[PDB]
Amino acid sequence: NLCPFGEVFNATRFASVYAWNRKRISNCVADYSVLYNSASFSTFKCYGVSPTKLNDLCFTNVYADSFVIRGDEVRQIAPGQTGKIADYNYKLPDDFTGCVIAWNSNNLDSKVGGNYNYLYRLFRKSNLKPFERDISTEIYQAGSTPCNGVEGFNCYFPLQSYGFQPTNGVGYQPYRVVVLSFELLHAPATVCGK
Amino acid sequence: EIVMTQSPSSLSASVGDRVTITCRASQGISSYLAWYQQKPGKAPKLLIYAASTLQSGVPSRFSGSGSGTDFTLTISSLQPEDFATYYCQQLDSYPPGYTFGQGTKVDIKRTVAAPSVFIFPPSDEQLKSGTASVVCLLNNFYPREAKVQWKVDNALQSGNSQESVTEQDSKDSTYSLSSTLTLSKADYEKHKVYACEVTHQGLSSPVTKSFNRGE
Amino acid sequence: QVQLVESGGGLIQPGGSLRLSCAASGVTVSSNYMSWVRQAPGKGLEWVSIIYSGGTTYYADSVKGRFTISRDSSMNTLYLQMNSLRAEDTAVYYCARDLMVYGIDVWGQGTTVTVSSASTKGPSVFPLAPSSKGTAALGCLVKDYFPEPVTVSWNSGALTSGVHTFPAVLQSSGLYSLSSVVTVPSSSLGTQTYICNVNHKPSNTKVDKKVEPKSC
Ligand SMILES: *[C@@H]1O[C@H](CO[C@@H]2O[C@@H](C)[C@@H](O)[C@@H](O)[C@@H]2O)[C@@H](O[C@@H]2O[C@H](CO)[C@@H](O)[C@H](O)[C@H]2NC(C)=O)[C@H](O)[C@H]1NC(C)=O
Ligand SMILES: [Cl-]
Ligand SMILES: [Cl-]
Ligand SMILES: [Cl-]
Ligand SMILES: [Cl-]
Ligand SMILES: [Cl-]
Repeated sequence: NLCPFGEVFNATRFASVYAWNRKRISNCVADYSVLYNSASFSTFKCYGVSPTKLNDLCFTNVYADSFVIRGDEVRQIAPGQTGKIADYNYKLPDDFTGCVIAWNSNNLDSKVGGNYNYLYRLFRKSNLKPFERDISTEIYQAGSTPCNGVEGFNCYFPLQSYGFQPTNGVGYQPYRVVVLSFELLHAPATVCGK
Repeated sequence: EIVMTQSPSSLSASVGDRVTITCRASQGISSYLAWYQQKPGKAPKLLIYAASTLQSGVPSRFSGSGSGTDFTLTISSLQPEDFATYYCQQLDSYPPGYTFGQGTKVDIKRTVAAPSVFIFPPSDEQLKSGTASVVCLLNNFYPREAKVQWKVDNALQSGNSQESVTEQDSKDSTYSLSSTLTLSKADYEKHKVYACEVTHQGLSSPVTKSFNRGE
Repeated sequence: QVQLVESGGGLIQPGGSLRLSCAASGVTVSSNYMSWVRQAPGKGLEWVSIIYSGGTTYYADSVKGRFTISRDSSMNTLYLQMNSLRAEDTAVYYCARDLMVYGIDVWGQGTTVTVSSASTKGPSVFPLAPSSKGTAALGCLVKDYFPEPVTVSWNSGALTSGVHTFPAVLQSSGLYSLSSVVTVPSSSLGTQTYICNVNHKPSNTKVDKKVEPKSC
């Protein structure tokens, strides 16, 4: 039967990038024509696979990761990128085999008072390994004396909110991102194209 | 690119006044804004972050407000230690860098005072060296805004002068300004009438001081 | 004690190299966004570079390939390595702790960098004579010196009232100029000598200039 790409690209709520969502897709036929023939995406970059020439390929697993970030941050969802998102929120590997898909969702994810539901990690001691997901809320120790779960000076809650307002410039407007990873193991393949 | 437009460039305020400084983003930055204070020779001091939150240790008379495009800093009751320069900062911008407003100098208010204008010819000692410096002095005036125009044989001169202003005087709150017109001795000897024309709020009409080369 | 202390600034010819230090206490440099921000004379704050706690670095376009930010965790110190220096690199250089949306909250006191081909030179001191035409103005033109600063006094400190020593300007030649003026009663111009005392330690120059009414 058919792969539930609808449940991902068409989800009513998206995850905050620090707590990005992962959908494991298996045992289905994937119609990628639905995706690449869409006029509705503003970013659609594939690394190591040709999009049109995906339908005659089988993989053992496909992963669909989705979240929301700033327009200015979409460029960080790529191999070998740096920045608050790539370093501390969502990291692709240098040898990435997949596709990054993004579209402007200012009409959805911003409120007039500002939508504070979407969060990103702002403070972290070291960079994420690829496909790592840090959901910790430990108070961040920016100085010499420790924090003990108490916020304050040099003692910072690690997450921050975007607060998307519809009057934002594109760089501050929310974009929904879907990262498709194409995994091929020494196990029976379960995802092929039309 | 997002541009920050801050206004006014300068305002004058007595102690106890309510001061208001404005910053306009060319496109929506939501609440990604901060305000700073800076005094001559010192580093910036953070006052407000996230458009409207008061930094720890900053007196409660400082307050920030606004979200989206229009932002204001507000000093509800100006204190003597608040005469400084203030400016806004767009937070977390792209491409990397810190976009700051142009700045607002807040000086001490006093009654208007017209400058005393004096013109000084180049000395004979300097002329022997090859260069003629002509100096125009604007002494003890208020407010700071003042226009000095050099005229050489009634030709308005621009491009060959530099100006220097003192800081507001700690006793009478005035400014003094100098303007230096530099010429080669040869050029200087090609002309007779040297004048600086000063316009200022304290002067009903422009004041001119002049000399004739060699008199 | 939460502070950032800079050092390493100085005078250097174009094309030279210079290494700035920023010693922190309270703040841990390797746990923070640390920036270098500079301010040229009379101009605004210009961001130079930033290093993330995770190691990521960025640079202003104007310094790419010439500056390198770094840090020594054991020394709790931030560094800026500046090669191929140019005149327009001249500025006060601050190190700062960036909290992004929480603003830049800790700044150092700044260290001064001056990049110039100018040769150290003591100033010429020319008179600004009182005009023949109740109170008269006179002064001294302190022209063509390098580097800053000069100090000026009048009558060895006995004349301080009404003295205005202006901030120096940088000329197209790369040397500084400056004037010092004073207003005095017209009635004193024949009975009171006015000498300006000019001191410029970099060149070991002390000059006293008598300023007189000019004799037609
Ligand atoms: C995501 O949804 C859009 C919209 O689908 C419509 O609303 C749904 C709730 C459902 O009721 C659909 O039947 C509706 O058509 C899909 O875009 C449409 O796709 C169909 C074919 O799949 C096409 O005939 C329509 O013209 C498309 N309409 C628009 C406005 O584009 C889209 O395909 C879905 N994406 C995925 C991956 O499932
Ligand atoms: Cl200050
Ligand atoms: Cl930056
Ligand atoms: Cl060197
Ligand atoms: Cl990097
Ligand atoms: Cl004085």
